[PDB]
Amino acid sequence: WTATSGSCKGRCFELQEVGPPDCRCDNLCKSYSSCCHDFDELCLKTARGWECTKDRCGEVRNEENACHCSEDCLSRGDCCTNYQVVCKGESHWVDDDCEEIKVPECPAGFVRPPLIIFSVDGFRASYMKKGSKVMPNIEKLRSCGTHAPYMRPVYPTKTFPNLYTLATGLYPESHGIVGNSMYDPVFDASFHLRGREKFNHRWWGGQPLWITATKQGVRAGTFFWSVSIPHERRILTILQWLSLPDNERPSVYAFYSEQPDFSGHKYGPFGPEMTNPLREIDKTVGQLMDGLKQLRLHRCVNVIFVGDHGMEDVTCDRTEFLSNYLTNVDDITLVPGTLGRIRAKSINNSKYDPKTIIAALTCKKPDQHFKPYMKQHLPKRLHYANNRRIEDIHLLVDRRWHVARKPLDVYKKCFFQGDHGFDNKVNSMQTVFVGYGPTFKYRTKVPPFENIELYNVMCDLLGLKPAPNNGTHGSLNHLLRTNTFRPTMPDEVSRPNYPGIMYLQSEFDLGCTCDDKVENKLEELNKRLHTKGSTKERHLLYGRPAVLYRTSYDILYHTDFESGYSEIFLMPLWTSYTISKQAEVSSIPEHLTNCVRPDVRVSPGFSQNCLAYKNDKQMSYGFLFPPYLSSSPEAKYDAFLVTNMVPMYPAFKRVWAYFQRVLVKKYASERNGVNVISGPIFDYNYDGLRDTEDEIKQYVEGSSIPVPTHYYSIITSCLDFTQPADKCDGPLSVSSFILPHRPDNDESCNSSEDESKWVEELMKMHTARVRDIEHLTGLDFYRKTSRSYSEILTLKTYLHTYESE
Ligand SMILES: *[C@@H]1O[C@H](CO)[C@@H](O[C@@H]2O[C@H](CO)[C@@H](O[C@@H]3O[C@H](CO[C@H]4O[C@H](CO)[C@@H](O)[C@H](O[C@H]5O[C@H](CO)[C@@H](O)[C@H](O)[C@@H]5O[C@H]5O[C@H](CO)[C@@H](O)[C@H](O)[C@@H]5O)[C@@H]4O)[C@@H](O)[C@H](O[C@H]4O[C@H](CO)[C@@H](O)[C@H](O)[C@@H]4O[C@H]4O[C@H](CO)[C@@H](O)[C@H](O)[C@@H]4O)[C@@H]3O)[C@H](O)[C@H]2NC(C)=O)[C@H](O)[C@H]1NC(C)=O
Ligand SMILES: COc1ncccc1-c1cc(Cl)c(C)cc1OCc1n[nH]c(=O)n1C
Ligand SMILES: [Ca+2]
Ligand SMILES: [Cl-]
Ligand code: NA
Ligand code: NA
Ligand SMILES: [Zn+2]
Repeated sequence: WTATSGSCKGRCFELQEVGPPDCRCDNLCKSYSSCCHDFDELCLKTARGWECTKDRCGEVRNEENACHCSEDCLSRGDCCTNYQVVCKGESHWVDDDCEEIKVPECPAGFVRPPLIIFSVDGFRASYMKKGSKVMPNIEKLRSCGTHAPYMRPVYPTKTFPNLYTLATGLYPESHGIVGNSMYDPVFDASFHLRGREKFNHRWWGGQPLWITATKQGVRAGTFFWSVSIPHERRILTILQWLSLPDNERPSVYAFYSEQPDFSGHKYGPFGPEMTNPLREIDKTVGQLMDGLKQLRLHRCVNVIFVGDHGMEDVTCDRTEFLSNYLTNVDDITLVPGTLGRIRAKSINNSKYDPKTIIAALTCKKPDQHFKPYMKQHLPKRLHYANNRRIEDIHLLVDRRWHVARKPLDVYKKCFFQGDHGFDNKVNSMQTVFVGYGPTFKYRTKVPPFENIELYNVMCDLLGLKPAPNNGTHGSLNHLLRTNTFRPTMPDEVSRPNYPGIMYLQSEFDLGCTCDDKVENKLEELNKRLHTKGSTKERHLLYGRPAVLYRTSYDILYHTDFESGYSEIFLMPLWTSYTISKQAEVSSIPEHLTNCVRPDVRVSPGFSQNCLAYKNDKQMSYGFLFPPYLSSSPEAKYDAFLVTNMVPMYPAFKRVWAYFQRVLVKKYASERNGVNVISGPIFDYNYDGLRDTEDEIKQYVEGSSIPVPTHYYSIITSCLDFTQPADKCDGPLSVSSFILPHRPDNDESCNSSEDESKWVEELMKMHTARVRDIEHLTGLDFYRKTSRSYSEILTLKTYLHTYESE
């Protein structure tokens, strides 16, 4: 109950929310049924519209009007935004030349440039070029300021997950808003876009920007606008707050538009009907910039123009139905549309079986337009698993499609022509970023980046210390003219051992054999130097990775490769090798087919053993440095060391062998040499972070050899591919992957074919950032380069997407 008969006189859009059952005059009151009786009359004035006209200039103040053209309006801070244009012969901001903003030019009393976040729903990245003729204000921001060709959203590419990621710097699995709809079984409560539970604070984790600012003594305006407040009134309210006294005035503000998303759903991303919502958004931008210019703030405020996600063509006839696959459709609940999430209709049914649901959905029709996953098997780049609100069973839906439970669900709800929510690497889901102001660079283009990075930068723009988040702070320093954050490299926690020859062959009883006793001063001194690190400058181009946790490991040098060997996990944590453009692929010789050789630098007690693999009928093994790429018949023996072996399901070895035998050489030819770092990942609790030894759920049968959940590779070369990877003077180029270590290839519907028709497709799906691998391994790469650390941070956040242009 709200005693809604107090008054909003003098309180309109008050910044603090007052205590119930007293009535509220803040923006949110509309959303909560809680506004005072006179809110509309006082706070949502509309008389005479939003623009000054020649006849209103100098008019007698009339407090009924939406905005004012009276002589006193500037000092009252409540002029219509085109006041100076219509009445004082001023130009619109969009008609002025741009001029570099080298320093903030702010009114007396401003302690820091304010930040205004102008957020637009469904603003697909290509609108910037395609709609440029109808968006002159936006185009001036973009061309004069700092812009990316696009910004990558988070998955699922829906409004609530993305805006709350913008606010917090966190992945949806960590902030808790994992979809536009949700069930939380600890709460036993549901979350819906329309409705009231969504306002309960227990949905919303992390620490959003407005809370970060408030805790650190910086005041914040409204971020969440009640839907029925018109855009013009949102703009005027921001401008009025900017005229408050210094002690009362917020330093951070947000505007939000539900367009162009609302129209895109109805008409498709490029429907002829889309031109008008883009003109209208541009007009709102012009209103803000004219308002800033009147307040003399237009060379003082930093403005961020940002989208939450794009928009794809999607119609009702592109709907797959679970009822075409499942006979038990009534025992399940599906969250439908551009992704699928499945759980049991009833937790009292112990015959509900996730395993047979998945199998019933897997490669069942020849052009099937979605793919089922246990959430832990989703591409690690999605970071979409470590939350009780994400259902164990997930469906990744093809772009342009929907999934629904039953046909009745689609027609008892064709209306829509657009939708979004798909995989965040899809081109149509990409959105926009422009930064304009004294703290941003002038006429500068930056490479695409992920929206999880913006929270750090907004904190930098406001002099705030960010709460812990998933951005990599410093990776966006190149956007900024000043206020950069000067990150330092994390310190190494464990230093390596450098073991020499310490064991005789007969001390090993690992059940391994190798046909290797096949018998010189020229090349006995030569191979001693190789074991000592003579070729390490070739194979370890960017320094050794730092180990950032406490552990016991050895560095092992070889002619063709260097590794960091873990005495705890009995395998390398990383293996580094460089393949030049000229390098040759050879085969594994016959007499060496099943060869595994004890490593006399490493004790039997810290080694894997072959018997375990023999005994384990499901588990085979592979090698981190591929024998196929050995530099000489004699160097090839190093590749069969027991210290280069890792456990691999036979199904996975099909993938790995193809990568090693074909793809590495292909990349080396195309990129002019590559450096490769490969290794295992253990993420049994699917949190995106390295497992400790006591978290491992699977071992090679009868042994202490832990089984990786994934295998990674980081492939680095020169960005200027006229220089070979091992002799690169300038910026680097990288691509990486984190391949799931699975006992079948059910994920790949064409796997019964030759690896050349499916393997590279699978690796592309599992593309990764170097940063994703760092989290999963506790390693820190690129420690010794000639590049600035900010540049290296940007390189480590790069994702190679395999989308076209
Ligand atoms: C992306 O960035 C984020 C932020 O940096 C990273 O997430 C952090 O990960 C840390 C490690 O996993 C984690 O640290 C833990 O904190 C626990 C205290 O947690 C509360 O307080 C924080 C801080 O204010 C708060 O943010 C948390 O909020 C979570 O919980 C509620 C749900 O109830 C949500 O509203 C909210 O959205 C958020 O949920 C998310 O995180 C939790 C994990 O905390 C997940 O379970 C959810 O699915 C969701 O994603 C909390 O309210 C603390 O309890 C932990 O301590 C244990 O582990 C330490 C190791 O130091 C051990 O020594 C201790 O003994 C302790 O173990 C004891 O408890 C165990 C579990 O009950 C028990 O098994 C043992 O036997 C012991 O008795 C731990 O330090 C931190 O909370 C999150 N922060 C956030 C915001 O998510 C994330 O890792 C990054 N991702 C990537 C890929 O890099
Ligand atoms: C789902 O976003 C939110 N949820 C809860 C708190 C705040 C935000 C939020 C956060 C940011 Cl960073 C921005 C830039 C806009 C936001 O909300 C805008 C909004 N107003 N009205 C409406 O419907 N939306 C989505
Ligand atoms: Ca883990
Ligand atoms: Cl959703
Ligand atoms: Na075996
Ligand atoms: Na298959
Ligand atoms: Zn939408």
